[PDB]
Amino acid sequence: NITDDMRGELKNCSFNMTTELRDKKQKVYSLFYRLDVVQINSN
Amino acid sequence: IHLENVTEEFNMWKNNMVEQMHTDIISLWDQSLKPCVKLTPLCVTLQCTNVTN
Amino acid sequence: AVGIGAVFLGFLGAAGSTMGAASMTLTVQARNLLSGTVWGIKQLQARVLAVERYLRDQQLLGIWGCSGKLICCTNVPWNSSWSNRNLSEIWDNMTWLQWDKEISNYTQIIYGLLEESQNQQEKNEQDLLALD
Ligand SMILES: *[C@@H]1O[C@H](CO)[C@@H](O[C@@H]2O[C@H](CO)[C@@H](O)[C@H](O)[C@H]2NC(C)=O)[C@H](O)[C@H]1NC(C)=O
Ligand SMILES: *[C@@H]1O[C@H](CO)[C@@H](O[C@@H]2O[C@H](CO)[C@@H](O)[C@H](O)[C@H]2NC(C)=O)[C@H](O)[C@H]1NC(C)=O
Ligand SMILES: *[C@@H]1O[C@H](CO)[C@@H](O[C@@H]2O[C@H](CO)[C@@H](O)[C@H](O)[C@H]2NC(C)=O)[C@H](O)[C@H]1NC(C)=O
Ligand SMILES: *[C@@H]1O[C@H](CO)[C@@H](O)[C@H](O)[C@H]1NC(C)=O
Repeated sequence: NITDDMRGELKNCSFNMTTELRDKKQKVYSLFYRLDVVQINSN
Repeated sequence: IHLENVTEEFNMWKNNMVEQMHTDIISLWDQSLKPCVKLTPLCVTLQCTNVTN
Repeated sequence: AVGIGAVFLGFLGAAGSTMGAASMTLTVQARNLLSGTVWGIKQLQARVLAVERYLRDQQLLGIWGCSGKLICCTNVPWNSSWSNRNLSEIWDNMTWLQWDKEISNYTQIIYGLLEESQNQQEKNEQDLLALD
């Protein structure tokens, strides 16, 4: 339940991760804090 | 040199220095691998068929 | 008690001989006691353990009467409660490997008496020089 005045301190981040095989990559998600990720400059 | 009129009790099972030789040969086996080549790029999909036979 | 013989007479050669006969070869075990990318640390700590043990033994000698005699006599008498056996049945009967076990319990009682007698003899010598 997002409150627009406050901020969520967790971001649900999905990304490509390399698998144990050097051919195939997978898509995996994780949870990070606001203090560990920064937005690079829609999407 | 030979020792006359002496008697010591031995035990190969509670002996030391088989532990030392085991540890040293394991570690010395490991230390001849640090200059060598890791097969990181070879973990890859292998399309395998039978040998020509 | 030494004679003419051509054999090598080496380190721990008279370990099984009686202790009146291994005493005639004590400079051999005294001689062969000191000189002998990661493994240099193991060799190096073995060498410093060797010189540390040699220094500890020479320090135990040096705070007693003899510092380089290798056979020395002192002024504490043999308490007969320690070994209660004759003089003839040690120097002609037993070995140092067998005499080590028989006074291992009474060891460290003797060493304090050795230091005590040497400190008392040092202060008696200092007073005897001082009265002159
Ligand atoms: C998702 O997160 C974004 C931030 O990346 C939120 O966008 C702003 O959030 C702040 C505080 O959370 C609000 O004060 C702003 O008004 C939001 N911007 C807009 C344009 O509304 C966003 O609200 C979050 N929630 C959703 C459902 O997208
Ligand atoms: C994971 O990898 C996939 C594929 O490499 C990425 O999906 C592409 O995203 C771009 C930008 O939106 C599209 O133009 C491509 O068409 C997409 N390709 C496919 C196969 O879907 C994806 O962005 C990566 N990241 C995540 C979080 O999934
Ligand atoms: C292993 O498989 C390879 C194919 O990947 C074989 O190589 C081919 O052999 C044919 C038959 O002589 C030649 O015409 C091709 O030019 C070869 N290709 C390459 C890239 O060398 C190979 O002979 C097989 N070996 C065994 C032992 O089965
Ligand atoms: C030293 O103590 C042990 C254990 O009490 C004993 O058996 C042994 O006889 C003692 N040593 C001597 C020389 O009596």
